[PDB]
Amino acid sequence: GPVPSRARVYTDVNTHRPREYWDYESHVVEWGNQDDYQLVRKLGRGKYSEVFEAINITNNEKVVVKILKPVKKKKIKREIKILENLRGGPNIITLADIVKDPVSRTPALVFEHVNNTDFKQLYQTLTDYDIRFYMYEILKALDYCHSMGIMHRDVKPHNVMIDHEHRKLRLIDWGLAEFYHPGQEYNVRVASRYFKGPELLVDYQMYDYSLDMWSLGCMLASMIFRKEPFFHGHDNYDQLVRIAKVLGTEDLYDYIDKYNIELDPRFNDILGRHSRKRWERFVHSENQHLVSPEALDFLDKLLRYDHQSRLTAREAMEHPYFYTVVKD
Ligand SMILES: Cc1cc(O)c2c(c1)C(=O)c1cc(O)cc(O)c1C2=O
Ligand SMILES: [Cl-]
Ligand SMILES: [Cl-]
Repeated sequence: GPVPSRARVYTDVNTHRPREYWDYESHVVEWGNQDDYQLVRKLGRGKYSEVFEAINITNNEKVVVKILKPVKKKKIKREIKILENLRGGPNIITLADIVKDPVSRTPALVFEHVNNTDFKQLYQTLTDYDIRFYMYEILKALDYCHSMGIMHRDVKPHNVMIDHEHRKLRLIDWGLAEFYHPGQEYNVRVASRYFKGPELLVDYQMYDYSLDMWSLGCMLASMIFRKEPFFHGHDNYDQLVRIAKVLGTEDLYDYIDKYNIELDPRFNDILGRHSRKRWERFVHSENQHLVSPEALDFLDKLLRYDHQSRLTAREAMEHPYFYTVVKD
């Protein structure tokens, strides 16, 4: 059957850590005092949680409270451990506390306040300079978590929280994140549709950090071309067709052939034959100010079928695209 695959970076990071670092199931949670926090306003509800603006009365400071809808104790211990492991890293949201909600009878995670503005609200009106700035900020977070043996697996605009006033950015919702263990098969039902990598859409389970680099490419493509979403499928099948209509079918077959993967036969009446399009195709009078040779070279190196050929976060940080961005 399928050919095995392994990350080309940070391959062995968890194999060398102590069990406690990755054996999240065996994590003993440390509970604070729910009384410290007063909920103020419901901000959002997803499939797995409700998010509240709250205040910590024991210091008067604003926090964000995420009350975990019941899902699976593993997934709850998973997110908590990952957040503790990544706490303090560049541009990672900071878990401040964990308390029991008395009404829900479930864990509530308390995070340090971020402004109520996700990236999707602003990423379509940014200057060329700011797209690069904020991409580099996102890259800091991704390389950090990948270096720590963790893939986010749900990179998308809504999961990027941005304080555009203070030019600050946080990567949030680590509820789908997982520890990378070389040779391990993962669930392909992660990420939002538009941001799903081809590996997920062809049901290839032995994926890695590079999945996140595909989603980041989908965000970049959407910002520089002002097309939201860039790959707009009506379902998971058409999503791959949408990608094929840009990257071409010959490279898709080369990919699945490399990994000895067999597409769903559903694809035969739907996929057709498509050439690789040149990126200049998606440039027009309304986005040309956001497009440059460097942008297009960079995007090209992110948006590749073969998850092994994509730029890593760190390589992405080296790209000439970021040379105009002032570094701290
Ligand atoms: C509308 C909205 C506003 C937010 O501030 C957050 C979220 C949603 C959110 O989902 C979220 C998830 C999370 O894991 C950590 C957070 O700080 C958050 C958030 O902070
Ligand atoms: Cl999962
Ligand atoms: Cl990486």
